Amino acid sequence: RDKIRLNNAIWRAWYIQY
Amino acid sequence: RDKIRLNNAIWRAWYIQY
Amino acid sequence: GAMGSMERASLIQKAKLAEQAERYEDMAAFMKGAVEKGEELSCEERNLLSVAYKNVVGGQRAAWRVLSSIEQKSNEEGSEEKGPEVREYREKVETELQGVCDTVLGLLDSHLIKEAGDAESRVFYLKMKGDYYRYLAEVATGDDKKRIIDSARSAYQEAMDISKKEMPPTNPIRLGLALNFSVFHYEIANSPEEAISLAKTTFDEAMADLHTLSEDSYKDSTLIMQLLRDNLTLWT
Amino acid sequence: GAMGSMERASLIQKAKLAEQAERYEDMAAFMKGAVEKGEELSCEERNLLSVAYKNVVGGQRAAWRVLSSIEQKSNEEGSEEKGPEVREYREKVETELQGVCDTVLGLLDSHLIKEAGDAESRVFYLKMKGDYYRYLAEVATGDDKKRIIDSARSAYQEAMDISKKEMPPTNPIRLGLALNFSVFHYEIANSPEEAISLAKTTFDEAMADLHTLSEDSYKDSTLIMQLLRDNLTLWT
Ligand SMILES: O=C(COc1ccccc1P(=O)(O)O)NCC(F)(F)c1cccc(F)c1
Ligand SMILES: O=C(COc1ccccc1P(=O)(O)O)NCC(F)(F)c1cccc(F)c1
Ligand SMILES: [Mg+2]
Ligand SMILES: [Mg+2]
Ligand SMILES: [Mg+2]
Ligand SMILES: [Mg+2]
Ligand SMILES: [Mg+2]
Ligand SMILES: [Mg+2]
Repeated sequence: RDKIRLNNAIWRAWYIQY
Repeated sequence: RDKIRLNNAIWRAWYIQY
Repeated sequence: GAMGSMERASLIQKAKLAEQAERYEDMAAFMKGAVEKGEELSCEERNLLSVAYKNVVGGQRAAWRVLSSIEQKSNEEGSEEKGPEVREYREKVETELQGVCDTVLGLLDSHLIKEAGDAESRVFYLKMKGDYYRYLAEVATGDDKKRIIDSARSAYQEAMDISKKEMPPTNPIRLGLALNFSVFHYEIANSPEEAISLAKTTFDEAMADLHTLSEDSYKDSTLIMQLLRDNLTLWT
Repeated sequence: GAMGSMERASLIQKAKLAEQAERYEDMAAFMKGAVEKGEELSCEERNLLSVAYKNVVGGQRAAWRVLSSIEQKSNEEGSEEKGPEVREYREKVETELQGVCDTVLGLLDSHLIKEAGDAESRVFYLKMKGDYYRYLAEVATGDDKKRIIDSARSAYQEAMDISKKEMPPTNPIRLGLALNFSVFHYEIANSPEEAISLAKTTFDEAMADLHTLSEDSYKDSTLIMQLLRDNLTLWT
């Protein structure tokens, strides 16, 4: 669940950053 | 390194078990 | 195709085996085979379909992102550009991604959306339509991009309309759709306010009618609710 | 093949990009393309070759193991056997694994082993030959199995002979070869004593001549030494 959440956070942040 | 080691252990143990 | 001679029940079974072995390409191919038998998918089968292709395209997207990032540390000119190799490989990955997206959208149009019955089923496929158009939009350009964005939005919006009419506010398909539609607003449609608005509305309506999620799927519901709050944390 | 028109330097470059994006199938294909240009591989290129195919076949092996295990919780008869589906899919994975192994062994025979120069290079390719035969042996049966086992052993043994003559006892290729040859003894040749014997001999000789590993590869050396001690822990 927390793995799912962390992956989601990384994917969404990628867009913000780049 | 420790990831590499743990994966190796799991793979080798698989054979012993099954 | 190659799956034409195999029994529908065997295809489903082998898709489940492919999931266990994390062979998402095979999983997808088995489910494409099942869909082509021309019968409705159950709740369980629809999820197997979604899992397979989400994971196939998710892999292609992650590779695309790695190549894109590499490419854009060494595109900023003046320094070394190694020649066309990074662009070339990125374009290769893109074409492959486009191919898989085109496949899913074809199955959906021919013929999952056609022959759906459940309000749940119509929403589930219209949400998928939105998603695979969204993935195309991430790498598309020009007139093609604008066509795709309006196609995604048209699918998402119809899914939402039905869902608000037909599904409890904690339904996981309803929630997953709003989550992804809000992501579309933020990442594709350049509407971050409308993204935040939707995500917050969706979360608050879920909380206000918490008493509605079901013994079968509440675990799915609560996770998407948490995903909505995480995106909000990121976007504000 | 499909890589025939692309420059050798571009193939190497794209293999490195594929490694970064974890696209090991593409990585392998780029390196096969490079090998087919007919020029020697450097140390760095040989490692790219090995990394690609080890990861491709490692994936197939892990899938094979998942399917095999599933198959053998529900082969033990009397209960439900679902029909041929598990065996069928396992056989599919096997055929694919066999294909990739056959490819690597073909490149090695045509023509990496031929045109090697370095003692290091001859050992590196003879070790690879041993490995890809070993992977074939894990899933083979009958007369084919016995042919393969003698092919692996013949390759491993020649690699060891050269290595003992030409390489320091801490050399990582020397160490990696002994590691894998000891694994062959244990897992393929049904010789666990000879496995333990080799692994212990290799570790102790490495320690006795510790002063010999090099500024370039000592990190590789110490890791394989630790892997040798871990297998010993498991096997005794
Ligand atoms: O973790 C992510 C990151 O984005 C993706 C990554 C791979 C495939 C697809 C996507 P997306 O752009 O469609 O979100 N997303 C959340 C989730 F995994 F899709 C999701 C949704 C609903 C419930 C979940 F338990 C998980
Ligand atoms: O972790 C394992 C498990 O077995 C494998 C898994 C995938 C591919 C190949 C193998 P194998 O049967 O050839 O060992 N093995 C050790 C290693 F990864 F190969 C290795 C060797 C030398 C140095 C290393 F840093 C790592
Ligand atoms: Mg029929
Ligand atoms: Mg393109
Ligand atoms: Mg409303
Ligand atoms: Mg030339
Ligand atoms: Mg077979
Ligand atoms: Mg000796």
